Amino acid sequence: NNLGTELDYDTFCFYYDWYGSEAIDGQYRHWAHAIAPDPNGGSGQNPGTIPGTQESIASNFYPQLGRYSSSDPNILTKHMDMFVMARTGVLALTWWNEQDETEAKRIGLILDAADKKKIKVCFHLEPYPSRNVQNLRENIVKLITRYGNHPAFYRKDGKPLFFIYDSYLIEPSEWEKLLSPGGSITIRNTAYDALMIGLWTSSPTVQRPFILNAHFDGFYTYFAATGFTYGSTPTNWVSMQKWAKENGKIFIPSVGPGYIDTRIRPWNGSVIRTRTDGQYYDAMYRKAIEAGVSAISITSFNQWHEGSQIEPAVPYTSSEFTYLDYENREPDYYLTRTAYWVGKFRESK
Ligand SMILES: Cc1cc(=O)oc2cc(O[C@H]3O[C@H](CO)[C@@H](O)[C@H](O[C@H]4O[C@H](CO)[C@@H](O)[C@H](O)[C@@H]4O)[C@@H]3O)ccc12
Repeated sequence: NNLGTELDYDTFCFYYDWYGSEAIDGQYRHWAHAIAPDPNGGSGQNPGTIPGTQESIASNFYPQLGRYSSSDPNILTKHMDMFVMARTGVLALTWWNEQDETEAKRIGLILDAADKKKIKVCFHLEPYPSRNVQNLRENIVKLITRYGNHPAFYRKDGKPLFFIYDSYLIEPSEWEKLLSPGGSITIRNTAYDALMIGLWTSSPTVQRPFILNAHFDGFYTYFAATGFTYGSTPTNWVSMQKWAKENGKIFIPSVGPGYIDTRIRPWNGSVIRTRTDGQYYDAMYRKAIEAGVSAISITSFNQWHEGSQIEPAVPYTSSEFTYLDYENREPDYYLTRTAYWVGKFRESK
């Protein structure tokens, strides 16, 4: 079929599975959240907490689905239908290395739900305690062994793909051991080989030799807030793509619809990026496409604390907070606008 509605499997949408309810988790996990002290506010701060009540959740927006559980199979079905609406073929699942049965259950539920809609799943490997290339190898082996035969497990030209958040916190001399074909614990040419996509943060002077010396297959930028880093400044994307092409690397710029995290970081207003009825998202997505990249990542499906979510949000005013909402747009606007941009992306692939 050639309907212009099909999923795109070079479009990766960052997905968070850390939400709970008192009932599916024993607590409205993540809907309740600590408020961060101001790093420039001095000692003795008592910033308090957001209790995750109906009235007061840890977001500047309010989900259409309410204070949902990421383990609720009925929520997961709805989320996969939202991915289908957005045409986002790959769910890039945040992975925290919790090593508990509830994590294992949730990952299985997500894979199963995704497969029903032909969605694929890859892992976004977060920075967990004592993360290093040896335990990262062991965890890559574990993920590929546990999930690699699941029909929803993502592969690109036969290889799994991992996004590695905060990769720059591990020295290239360590990465080389894992990612050079000659590295002492290499995954190259093994059953556990994968496309490893590192987080490009700062200037090319630093990031170019890092990516080469660490033997990453590519890089992404994550941040939805334009100008937060060099990498998340879209005017740099043409140049970053040129360098990627010259060096055989895969650039997967990250685009998002806005940013606001001031419920949890009241002092962080400088990072706010207003949605302007979709114009911010449009501008950022257009820059990614114009850069001529082969793949795009979306920050985020549902990072509600960041205010970067494309998941449907609704107007809500409670006794505790007046939430932002999608304004003149309907709750599903960012899903349907994602589908629009996926179509434009596919037209120039
Ligand atoms: C200021 C700011 C701007 C922006 O564009 O994006 C972010 C993102 C932040 O962190 C989110 O994304 C990370 C990558 O997936 C993830 O590691 C973060 O979660 C972890 O850190 C937070 C504290 O920042 C912690 O509460 C959570 O339990 C994790 O340990 C988060 O999802 C932060 C700031 C931004």
